Amino acid sequence: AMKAVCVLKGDGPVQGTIHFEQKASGEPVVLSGQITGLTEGQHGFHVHQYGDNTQGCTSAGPHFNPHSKKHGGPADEERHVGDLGNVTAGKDGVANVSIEDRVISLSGEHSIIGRTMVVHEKQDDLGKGGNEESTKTGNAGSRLACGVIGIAQ
Amino acid sequence: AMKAVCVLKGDGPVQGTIHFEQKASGEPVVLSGQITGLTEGQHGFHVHQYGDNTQGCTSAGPHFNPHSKKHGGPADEERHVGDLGNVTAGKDGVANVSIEDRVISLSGEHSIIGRTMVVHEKQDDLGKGGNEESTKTGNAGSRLACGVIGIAQ
Ligand SMILES: [Zn+2]
Ligand SMILES: [Zn+2]
Repeated sequence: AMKAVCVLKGDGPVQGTIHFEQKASGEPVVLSGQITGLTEGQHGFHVHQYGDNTQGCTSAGPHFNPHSKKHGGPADEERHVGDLGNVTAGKDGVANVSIEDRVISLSGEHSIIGRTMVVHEKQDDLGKGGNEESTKTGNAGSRLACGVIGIAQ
Repeated sequence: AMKAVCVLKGDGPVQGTIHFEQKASGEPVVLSGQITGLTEGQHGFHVHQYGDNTQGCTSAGPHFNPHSKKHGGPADEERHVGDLGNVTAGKDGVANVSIEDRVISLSGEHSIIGRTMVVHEKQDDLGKGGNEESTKTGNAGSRLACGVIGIAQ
C-alpha cells in the first residue's frame, strides 16, 4: 500500500503537488494532483533520474531510463521508464493531473522514490518529431518546475 | 556504492546541501556538506519520516522511527533511526556537516531515500531533558530548513 508525494517548484510561476499511490508491488501507480502557472496546452511530464536539486531542475539529469531505451509515450514499448507523456493546462493555466502507469513503480528497481518529477516548457512529441531530440526528450524543452519524489503518509 | 543528496530550504535564511555516501549495504552512511544562515551553536539535525513538503517542513512528520523507540542521540541504544544528533555552526552561521552513522542506510529497511532532512532551531538534548518533548524531538525546536533526500549521481 505505497504512497508518495512530490511538490513542484521552479524559478518561474509554475508549481503544483503530485500524489502517488500503488496498492501493491505488481499494481499500476496512480498519480493525481494539480499544477498551476502553466501556459495553456499540453506539457511534457517525466520522471527524471536523480533527486538532485543542487542546480535547479538541471541536476535531475535525463528521463529515468534504467533500460537504455529511446523516448516514447507511456503507451509505447520503446519508452524510458519515466515517460509519462503529457499533462494538459486549460486557459486557466491550471492542470488537473490524473495518470495511471504500469511501468513506473514506488518499489523495487523501477522505483521512482527519490527521483524527480519535472513538468516541461513544451508538449512532449512522444518520440515522433523526426529528430534526435525527439528520441531523447520528446522536444518538450525547458524544465519549468520539479520536486523530489518522497514517501508520503 | 550508493549516493544521495539533500537541498535544504526553509522559510527563513537557512539553506544548505547535504551529500550522503554509503559504499556498501553493510556500511555506514557518510554525511557531508554545509548549512548556512544558522545561529552560532548546535542545532538538532534529524531524518524525518516523510518526504512531504506540501506544508513546509511540518508535513515531514516525526523523526523516522520504524522500531517505535524513544528519542536519543546517534550514540544511544534507544534512538529513532533518524537521530543524527547535532550540527555546529560557527560565528559564521556556517555549519560544516560531517557525520558518520551505522543505523541509517541508503537502502533496505532503514533507507532514508525519499524522506526528509531537517535542521532545527535549537540544540537537540538527545532525549535526556526529562520531559515529554525530549523523548520525542529532543527539544530541538522549530524546523528552519529541510529537503527530500534524493538519489544522486
Ligand atoms: Zn523519455
Ligand atoms: Zn528522534
